[PDB]
Amino acid sequence: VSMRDMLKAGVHFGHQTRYWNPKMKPFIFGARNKVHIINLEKTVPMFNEALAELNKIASRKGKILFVGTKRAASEAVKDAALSCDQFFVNHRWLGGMLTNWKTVRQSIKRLKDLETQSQDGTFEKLTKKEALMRTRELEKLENSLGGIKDMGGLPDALFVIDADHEHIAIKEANNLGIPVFAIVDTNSDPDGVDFVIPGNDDAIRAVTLYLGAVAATVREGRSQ
RNA sequence: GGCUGUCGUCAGCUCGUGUUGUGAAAUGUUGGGUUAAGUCCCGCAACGAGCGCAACCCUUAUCCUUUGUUGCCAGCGGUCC
Ligand SMILES: [Mg+2]
Ligand SMILES: [Mg+2]
Ligand SMILES: [Mg+2]
Ligand SMILES: [Mg+2]
Ligand SMILES: [Mg+2]
Ligand SMILES: [Mg+2]
Ligand SMILES: [Mg+2]
Repeated sequence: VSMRDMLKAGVHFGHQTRYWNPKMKPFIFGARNKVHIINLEKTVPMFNEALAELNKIASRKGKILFVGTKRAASEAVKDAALSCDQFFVNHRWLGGMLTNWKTVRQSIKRLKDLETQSQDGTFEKLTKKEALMRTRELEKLENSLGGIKDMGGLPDALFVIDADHEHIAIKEANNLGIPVFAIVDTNSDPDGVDFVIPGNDDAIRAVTLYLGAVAATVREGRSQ
């Protein structure tokens, strides 16, 4: 990753001056047109060492999950995870899915049974009414937790989009002592994240840049 | 003990795990619509489940098939009708 490629995607952009969190005053260079400018000369070493640690953990054989739930950012997250042989969540984060795994992991078995009944020819016999409920059940259990169906246990790292919009997952992971790599704007709380990567996180270009970089480094680490 | 009346055939009453609070407790069960209904859809630090609601039970209203006595008489023969 290079500084010019970062500035080309709008990473320099931040948020307004009246919405800034003073916990990351150090990661701000200046302000123009009543908008903060992120000191990206801090961003480059952070991003590089974060990628190094991510691919090291990939070589350490630790499954990972990609967390992004924005309405205009789901496809990038799901594709970056899918073409990485890893896991993803792109809808509402079902609260407690980590700390309360014992009661959500059977929703996985329910989804699997429903999908076998779907693509096995079972949805023909019954009296043409409950198939509607079954189809909606497939739809909802696919949208909610259909991206971790083959998770098979707790993860070993988490990648987070919009630390503000995704703080419940951050607390859930912090409970379990699992490292978190998150993207933070200038209105974010960097307390729960041990590997902090500053940068704009409302533009599609920067988000897909980060996702491509992390997918590439994870494939590198698996190539070991 | 067993059995019964009533609020009231009113739509309510709880639990496991998770989270919040020093704590009694809270969330779930709140919010927008909608229904006879905690009935259903959407959103949601909650995810699921149980007793209730509804369905399964009896009878009535339409048609179909089988059997015709002690029940019936449309088409034929006789009549004490
Ligand atoms: Mg406590
Ligand atoms: Mg109640
Ligand atoms: Mg309550
Ligand atoms: Mg409430
Ligand atoms: Mg309501
Ligand atoms: Mg109910
Ligand atoms: Mg009933």
